Amino acid sequence: QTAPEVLRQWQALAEEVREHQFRYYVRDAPIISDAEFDELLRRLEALEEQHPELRTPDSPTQLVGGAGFATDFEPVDHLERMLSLDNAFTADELAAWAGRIHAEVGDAAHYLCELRIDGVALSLVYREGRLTRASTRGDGRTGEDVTLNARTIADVPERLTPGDDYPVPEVLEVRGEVFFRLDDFQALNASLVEEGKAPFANPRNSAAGSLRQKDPAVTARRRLRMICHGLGHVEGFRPATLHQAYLALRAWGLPVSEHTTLATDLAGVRERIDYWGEHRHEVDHEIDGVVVKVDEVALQRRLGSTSRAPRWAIAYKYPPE
Ligand SMILES: Nc1ncnc2c1ncn2[C@@H]1O[C@H](COP(=O)(O)O)[C@@H](O)[C@H]1O
Repeated sequence: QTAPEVLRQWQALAEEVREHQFRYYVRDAPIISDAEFDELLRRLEALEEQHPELRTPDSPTQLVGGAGFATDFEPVDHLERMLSLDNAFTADELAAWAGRIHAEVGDAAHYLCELRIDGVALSLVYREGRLTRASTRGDGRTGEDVTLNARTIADVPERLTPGDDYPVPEVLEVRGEVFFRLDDFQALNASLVEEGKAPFANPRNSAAGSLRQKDPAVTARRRLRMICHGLGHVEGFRPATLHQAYLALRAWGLPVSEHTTLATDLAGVRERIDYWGEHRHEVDHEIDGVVVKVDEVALQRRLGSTSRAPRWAIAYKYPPE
């Protein structure tokens, strides 16, 4: 019946209530019944009556009953630099990129291979198994805040899944690409034209437009998808290598692509690149390349991290036509 418990009760309740507000007005997918949700609000209202100090303009009860859900794209910092990637359009370049690697830091290096989904970058900051910030790439130190928009992608869990093999990290910042599916892209386009709205020229643009909405509910109606493909700052998770990292991601419920393979040498990499050149079309989303990452985390550190690029990864891009 004192300030310590009073503050605690309210904050816990506010967050619980605000989230149910957001899951009902935004999303159109509430996890609790309206019967229940109404009880929670009552409690918060009760405590608010008991203590008027808590009544504020930013409280769900005092000034915002179903409002206060907008995205202003406020600049926000990235915990770790989110760099872009060097590209390779010819085999010589790939070989050349992979000369430095095994000119220096020799052999222990395995090369993880992944598909290159040409979508929109997204950086999610997970704090204590909770999603607190979602941001765009921007310049690679600072991005735009799309917390609310990003909270609606079906593929992004709001909370990490606790697991024994992989304990939930304290601060997990994971990068990814938000994209459509080809079929869904067309459907959305036809929806827009029914509304007398201009359709999008390609899925990336659609990807992007759908994500950057001032009103997050708009973003909820559209079937945006997300893969996780990298990690930034992390506390309480020192994954030995990047392939093992994906194991943890899956354990926590984060989306991971199933076309990633591990290649011991350049020959294995080459095989994948030749393979994906002929089977790129078969995938449900746009794939314009193959990203080859020197996988061992330790080796990544030993290798450079140049201005606006990493030295331990090369993106082989296929010719458009
Ligand atoms: N393994 C990956 N698969 C698909 N896309 C990736 C992967 N890694 C990085 N990306 C994205 O590709 C971009 C690098 O190409 P770019 O931004 O054009 O310089 C990154 O900034 C990410 O948005």
